[PDB]
Amino acid sequence: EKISGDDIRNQNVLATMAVANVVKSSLGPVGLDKMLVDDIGDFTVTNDGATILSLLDVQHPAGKILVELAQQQDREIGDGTTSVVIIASELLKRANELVKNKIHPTTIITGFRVALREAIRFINEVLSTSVDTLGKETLINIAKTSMSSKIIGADSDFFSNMVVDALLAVKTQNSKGEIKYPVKAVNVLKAHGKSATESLLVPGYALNCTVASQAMPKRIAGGNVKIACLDLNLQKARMIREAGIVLERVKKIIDAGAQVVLTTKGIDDLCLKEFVEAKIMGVRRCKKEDLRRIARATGATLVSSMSNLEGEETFESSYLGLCDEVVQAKFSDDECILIKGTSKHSSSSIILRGANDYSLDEMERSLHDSLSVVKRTLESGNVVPGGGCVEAALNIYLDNFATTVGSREQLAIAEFAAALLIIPKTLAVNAAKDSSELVAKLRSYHAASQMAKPEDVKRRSYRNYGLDLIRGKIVDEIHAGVLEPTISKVKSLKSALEACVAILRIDTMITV
Amino acid sequence: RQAQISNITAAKAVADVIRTCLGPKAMLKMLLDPMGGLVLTNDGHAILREIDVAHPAAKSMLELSRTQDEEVGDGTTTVIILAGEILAQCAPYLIEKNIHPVIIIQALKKALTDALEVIKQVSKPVDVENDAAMKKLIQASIGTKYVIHWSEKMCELALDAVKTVRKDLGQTVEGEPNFEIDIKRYVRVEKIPGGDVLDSRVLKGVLLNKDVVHPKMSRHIENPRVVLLDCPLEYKEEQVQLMCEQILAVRPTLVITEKGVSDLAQHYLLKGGCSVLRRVKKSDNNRIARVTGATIVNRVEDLKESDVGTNCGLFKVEMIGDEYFSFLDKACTIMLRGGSKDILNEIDRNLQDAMAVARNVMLSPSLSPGGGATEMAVSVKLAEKAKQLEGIQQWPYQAVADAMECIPRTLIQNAGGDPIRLLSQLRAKHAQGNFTTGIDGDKGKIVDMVSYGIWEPEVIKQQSVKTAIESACLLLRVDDIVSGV
Amino acid sequence: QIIKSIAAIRELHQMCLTSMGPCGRNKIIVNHLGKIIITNDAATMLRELDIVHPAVKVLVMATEQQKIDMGDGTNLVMILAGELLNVSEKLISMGLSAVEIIQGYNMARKFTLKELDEMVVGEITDKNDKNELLKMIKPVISSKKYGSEDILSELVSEAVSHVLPVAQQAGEIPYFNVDSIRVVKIMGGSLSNSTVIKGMVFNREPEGHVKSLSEDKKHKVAVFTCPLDIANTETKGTVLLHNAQEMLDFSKGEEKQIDAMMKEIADMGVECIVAGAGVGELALHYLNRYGILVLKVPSKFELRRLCRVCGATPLPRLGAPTPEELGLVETVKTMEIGGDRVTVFKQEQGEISRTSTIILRGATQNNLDDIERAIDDGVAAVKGLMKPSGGKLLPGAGATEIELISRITKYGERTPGLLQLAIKQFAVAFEVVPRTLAETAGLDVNEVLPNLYAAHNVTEPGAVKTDHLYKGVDIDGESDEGVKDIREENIYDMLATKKFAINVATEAATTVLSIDQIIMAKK
Amino acid sequence: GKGQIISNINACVAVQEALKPTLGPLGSDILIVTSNQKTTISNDGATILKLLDVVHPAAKTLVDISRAQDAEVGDGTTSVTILAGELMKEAKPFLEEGISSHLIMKGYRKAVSLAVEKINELAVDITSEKSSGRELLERCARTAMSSKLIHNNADFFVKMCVDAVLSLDRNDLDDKLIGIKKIPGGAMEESLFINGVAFKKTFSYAGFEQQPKKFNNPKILSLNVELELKAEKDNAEVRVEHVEDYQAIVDAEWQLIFEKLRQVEETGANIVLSKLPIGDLATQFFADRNIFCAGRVSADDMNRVIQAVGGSIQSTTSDIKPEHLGTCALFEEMQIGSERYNLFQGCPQAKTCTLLLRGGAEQVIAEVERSLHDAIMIVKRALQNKLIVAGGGATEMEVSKCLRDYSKTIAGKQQMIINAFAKALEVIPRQLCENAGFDAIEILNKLRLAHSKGEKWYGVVFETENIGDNFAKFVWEPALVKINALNSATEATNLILSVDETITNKG
Repeated sequence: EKISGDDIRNQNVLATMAVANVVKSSLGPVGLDKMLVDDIGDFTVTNDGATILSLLDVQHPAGKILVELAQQQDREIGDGTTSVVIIASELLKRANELVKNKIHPTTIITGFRVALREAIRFINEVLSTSVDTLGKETLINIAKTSMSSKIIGADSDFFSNMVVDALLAVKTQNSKGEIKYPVKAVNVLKAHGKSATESLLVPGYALNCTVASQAMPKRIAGGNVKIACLDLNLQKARMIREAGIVLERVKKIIDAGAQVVLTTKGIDDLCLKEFVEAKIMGVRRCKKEDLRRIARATGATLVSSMSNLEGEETFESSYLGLCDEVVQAKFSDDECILIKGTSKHSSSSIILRGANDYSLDEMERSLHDSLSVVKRTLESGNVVPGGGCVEAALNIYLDNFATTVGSREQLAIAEFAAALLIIPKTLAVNAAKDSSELVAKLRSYHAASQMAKPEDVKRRSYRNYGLDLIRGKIVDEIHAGVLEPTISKVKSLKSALEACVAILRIDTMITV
Repeated sequence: RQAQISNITAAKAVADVIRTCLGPKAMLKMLLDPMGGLVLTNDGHAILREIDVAHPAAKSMLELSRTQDEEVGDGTTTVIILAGEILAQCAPYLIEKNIHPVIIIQALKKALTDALEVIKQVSKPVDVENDAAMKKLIQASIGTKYVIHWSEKMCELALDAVKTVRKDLGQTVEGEPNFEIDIKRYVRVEKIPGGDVLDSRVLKGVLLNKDVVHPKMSRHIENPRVVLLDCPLEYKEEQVQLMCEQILAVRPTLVITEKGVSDLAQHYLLKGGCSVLRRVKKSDNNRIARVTGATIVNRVEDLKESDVGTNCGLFKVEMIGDEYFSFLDKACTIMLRGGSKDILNEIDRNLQDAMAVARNVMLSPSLSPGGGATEMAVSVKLAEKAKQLEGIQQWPYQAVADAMECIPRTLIQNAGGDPIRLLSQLRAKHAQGNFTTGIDGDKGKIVDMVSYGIWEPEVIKQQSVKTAIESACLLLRVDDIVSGV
Repeated sequence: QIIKSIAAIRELHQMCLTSMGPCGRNKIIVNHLGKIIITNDAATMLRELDIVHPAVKVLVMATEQQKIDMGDGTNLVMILAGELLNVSEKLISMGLSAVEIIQGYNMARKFTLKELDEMVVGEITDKNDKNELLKMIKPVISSKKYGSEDILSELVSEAVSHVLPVAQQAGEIPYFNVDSIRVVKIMGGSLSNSTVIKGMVFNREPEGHVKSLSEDKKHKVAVFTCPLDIANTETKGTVLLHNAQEMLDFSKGEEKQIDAMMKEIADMGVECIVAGAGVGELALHYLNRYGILVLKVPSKFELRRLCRVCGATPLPRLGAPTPEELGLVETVKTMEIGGDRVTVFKQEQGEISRTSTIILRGATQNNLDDIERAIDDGVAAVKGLMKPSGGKLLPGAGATEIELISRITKYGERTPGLLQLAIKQFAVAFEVVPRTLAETAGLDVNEVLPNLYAAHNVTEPGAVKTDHLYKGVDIDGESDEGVKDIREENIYDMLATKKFAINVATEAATTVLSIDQIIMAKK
Repeated sequence: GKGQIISNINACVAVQEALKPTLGPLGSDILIVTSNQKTTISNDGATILKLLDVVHPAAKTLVDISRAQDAEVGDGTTSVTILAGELMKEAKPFLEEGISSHLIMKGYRKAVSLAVEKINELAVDITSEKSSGRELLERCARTAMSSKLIHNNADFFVKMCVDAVLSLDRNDLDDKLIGIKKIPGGAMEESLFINGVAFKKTFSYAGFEQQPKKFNNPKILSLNVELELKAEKDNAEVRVEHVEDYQAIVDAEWQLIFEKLRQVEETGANIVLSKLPIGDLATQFFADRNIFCAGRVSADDMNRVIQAVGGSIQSTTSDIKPEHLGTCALFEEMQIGSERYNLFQGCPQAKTCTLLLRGGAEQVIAEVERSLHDAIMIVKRALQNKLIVAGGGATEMEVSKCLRDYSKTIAGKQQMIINAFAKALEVIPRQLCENAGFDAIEILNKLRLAHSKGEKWYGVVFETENIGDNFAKFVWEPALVKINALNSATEATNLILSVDETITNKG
């Protein structure tokens, strides 16, 4: 058969809308997940909108582009496939209404490309660098809402400053200005001796071990100290000389200037006696998992067996580490080893406190999902406020920009800016909030704040107001903790625009 | 709203079948198979499994019954009916009242917290160390079965099994383990055909049915040494002894191998004063390493000296049940004897259900009354807290109280009395009098449970309302159903 | 069949859900005569529609019971009795027989009517003051015509106060006739030019040559039933024509006789002659030269109300101007209303009148016609104030409804037996009243309901709530938040209307549940 | 149900869609076939909509507001019906989202309260400032005649249009007082203005060609009964028992007619008007007496003669009183229109006049007849109402502008409702451009540019497509139109949207 004329234009709208109705309920964290049933009879339950579009059967070409649209979003940013489909679905409905107005789709496509180029410059005045890092903390609301489902959420108000203050210290530079936060940092050590009020923040490396010797002092070489991480013990080795094999390695450590010796399998008593006269503190039964992360920060290397070819030695302070000072404070019924002021660390350690070991495991996984959301957004130095502030701000800017043409696209730009109102609309539906109130008041606050902006003179700012669906009130998203990087919003509007253009460019369909 | 109706209809149609399957007086269900067969069993697990399903909500309720079976032995139909009634009471509130579904979900989560608090208030403690008190508890799953005559002997076998793997420890330093118990791997038992139940003993260790290579052997050793290796015994005459010479360096009292043992290796190990076992399965060697600690090592020269043979009671090879056995007595293995294999198969499922009742009592002394007593006791407290709860969630919060009254009303419909008349009378007994007044299955008139204690462990009631909220809220979140791969 | 009968009533129930309230919807009624009318009152809609189904006839016959004895509660009896059958569906599917359901409402009806006497707030002193009538009439104008509530308040209250005489502590002599207050409408103008005058208003034109009388007070009025014509004989007296010579005597004979009859009548001092029948041509010319106002009243109903105002009496004969039967009027003139000049009837500070007429003006006759029906219902609301506890009142706008729910649930736990299920469902059925006002006003239903119960449920050191009993169901239409108190705008329903509407709707709801089967046969 | 409200909205669109091309003087016309088979074509929406008689109840609401628009105002009957239904068309997607229609209806009256105060700010009272008596009527007459075939001949038409309104009282003016009779044939620029009334020259009877065409002061008399002896249709049956009585009865019937004939002869009335045809006996007798008689006079034409000379019609010729007679200044029968037509001229007491038009076809004159009525209504409302506002879309675009800024200052659902109310006001300037053939995409976008620069007087040029000012184009409208239209459209919109059920009783 053959389909041409206005029949294919209305057919693509009904086909795209039927496919878009699946992701309309999954928008936002308050959204509701849906089930995917196949012909075999099995099913699945997930809240990810990207996996739903891949398993969704679409028999029409208008929805097939939306299927491949999620592939371009996952291969670049990797998130936001739900919001991109909703944007592309509304742009088709607004463009379909312009057909009865005798407006040619090429100018509609051109009108969207001109508004897309100016939308990037409009975000520049929106997006900003990291702010409110002195005098307040904007990241305390992220950990409070994420852990609110756990017992730790009650005390998370005091525990929020532990993660925020340590997050500024863990920044580093790997290769050519990456500025990324380490995923394996923030060592976890759980012990319960008392109430959780005693929780303290340790800005350094905390190793769980003992001194094993009461004769030597606990503070030695405050200026500089070298840490030597070893695996094989210094004890007498078996298969008559047997004790002299490990004794030679003891003199190599003393001549290397290592005040602290870390052995995985421990240290014998004969080797410990020689460590007293040399003021070297040995440690027995070290944790092999913590030695790998400490060696990378101190410039050391884990050594399972000490040798080169036919020789045995420390290579003259090669595998040894570097640290400013090592001192052990009284931990109030806890014993560990504090390591701070290394060459390059960009990490820390946090001691968990809870009611029992089951609560310590739940509080351990809570900080994993909490800090992750914080570090993935702050990984990029350019972020924008979320919660609907991106779609609402462009509606005010493109409203006055439509007067620049004043011929045709003025009607298309007005419909393009008004099409972004569908994101906050459907967002409040699953939150049990009225879409005609919070969305209506969302535009009033942004329109009044931009009146005195171009004049470079203002009394009070009162800008950047988003939508808070938990308490149902208008608050600042910067203080609320909802942030998204700019690279995610630029690729979202760019992919959603090209997806709607490919549908509007089809005036004929040949179906065999 | 079409998908929300199908989610409630599918969940109600499945629960409607087992409405007559609840209680000791419960009716019977007859399923029609495409062949000339039929199923007369009233168990909700065997009925709904053989029923063809279409809507995906029916398959979600089937997996809920399989999860409850691994936890508790009884109350399978109680969780399904309770989870299905919640969606039925919220049907007019979701459509006619136009209440947002998340508000109902947030109301069920708030009602779930208050429901667990009411159960803890009406729960009473019991001594877990009394052997005579534990017999009247498990008896609920004993009677009306062939094991009622052996109930005295069945309780001794069930209690000694769960007391072996449990560890009682607590303090403010290392935390509370909350009495971690594994029935599957550790309490797994092997049944021996023939014999009598009276001669069945509870052994702690791994059981082996293989015989001994020589009749004359030491039956007990002060400090035994057990070595576990999968390498067989054969020429890889001095080379056969050379492989055994590396084993005898630690002077083992027991030698276990996976494959057979040659006759040449039996003579070299006979003078060494050790035990030889052959044809031992590989799966049994993994359980021996837990009670012993000997690590399986391929080559005999790599055997470590760290492992020992400690915690081995006796080497006795004495024949039990006309067959040579091997007794190695956080693990145990019970040797059961019965009049036939069909009798042992019935004891199998009955022993697991008997230990599940005794275990739930050990997780906490708090016991809860059954037969609609706890169901009505919570519904009275839900109505009082409803008037004090402000917000739109107050209306869906009252739907839980109507769902709590469906379980006792279900038993009344099968009892023969008026479900409307006996509901208002039983509800007034909880407001004025105590909460211990239930419904009698034999008579059918409202009576006190003090005479015959119906009390059940709280763990059955905990997971009952727990998983019911998670199963009801799961179907309400799906607003669309599509077909595709 | 009972469940199926509720479904047929549910279609009629949804019709009244959009009726009650100022935010409700109006339904267009197209008569079979080719006349399109629209009205808010549902009792008029039931008259134009043919009622057939037996369960529907119960609510229609109960609606006519509300039309008598009061003018309010037409939408109250329909919504209340309709919801009692909806909440009874849960009892039918549960297996409870409809016999005990009827018995449960009878026990709750006696407990409800007894509490209404203790829930009264204020009491009307029957002072008949202009400001006192503004409190009762203002809420009655609401829910029918929007925007005219404040405008028609001063027009209706002033006309009713003129009919009501000055008396106290006297209940023996009846008063307040229904026909004493007439409402007329004239196309053109607006409601701002409408005033309140004491007297009847006639729409007929002054055919006589005298347009208006003098300013002298107490003009005599003569009401003549017999038409103007030569005096004849009561026995036979048929005029016949024979020859042309008698034709000249017929015209000249009636010329002198009619002129002589009007002479002596006009010489008695009466300046106004009211002829209830047709007026001859020769008789009209004689009264115009003597300065006599000729007013024809073909309607016999208008002559009855004139006897109690001016004092004149209709005479079946002609030519007997009895001065004892003549009335008195200070001023009779002709004013132009809406472009047409009509002769009116009024008086100033004398000869107290029990009959008044309201003059209305409007550009659109459609909405202006509904104003007449709204005022007629407002006049009938004055009947609610009587000696047998007529002055009692209760807070309206959903204030009493939700407050009564909390008191009924208290009696449910105190009454043992199976009646607890009927008492609980009886209080839930009152939630349709606040939902009706909240849904028709566009506000969110889920927002308003919890805010109502939070206001009616408070913690006070005592068993009787004191500070605020006045929290109602408010129609906001505002920007953000906040409500109004019932005492602020004085919008409430009288106890006589609420007590009568609930008592009828309770029996009408239990009546439908009594019939489980219908049988139709040839009469 | 909710489907009944949507169905009632689409029912009003079909009636509104027909009235859209009728908006504007250059717009299309609706062709309606009445049940009487009489075909009428006019651009006035009042008479059009009255001929539909739609059974649908919501369509009757548009008829009620159309009668009040024609009565109190008389102009804008097409725009009031389009605006009343446009608010329901834009509110269709609002009801699908779950928004109740009550808040939508309430939001309309919120913008009307700000619109009434806006009309008073845009109303400028000017009379003698920068104008005069003649210059006011002359400049405004050429505007309504623009874009027409009479634009080249409008020089002679304006002079007759100014003297038309000056012949009547300036305090009370009525467009029905000026009559227009279509005369086929002749040039369009040769028409003249007449103070009196003219006749159709229906006389088919012999005796023509003899008559003086100029009278000094003739006496006008109206007779309600016909006078004839032997007509051209009926006859007279005379049957008597005597032979000599045949001619006697024939002569008796001649004397009975001659009786009433000589009674007028004694009165001396030169003009005789009768609604019934006159036989050949009276026309022949009145020829020697120099008495003119006109039979078959129209009822509407004779009623204007009563208000002309101040006389009255009498039944017989006996009791006629002297005040029933009347006299004009001059009586002249010219050849204008390729036919001799008699008419009255110079009546000082005449409360009505007649404006004759000529043309090659009667349908072309009908287009000029309706065009002259538009210029009369402008002058009619310019006298009593002193408030004049800029029309032709000028004021319409200003009302929509200011209401868009008030939505940002009003929180709640009223922001989107008022913004939709101002967007619905764009149908008036759009349809004006779509009717005449102008591009609605470019002009409406180019107009919004300078419209926001602070000048509120920008209109739409009806001659050459472009943005401009109607103040220079001399396009004026009274302030009563904008006030009555917003009140009638809001009441009609709120009445239909408030109807959730359509009840129709048959029988």
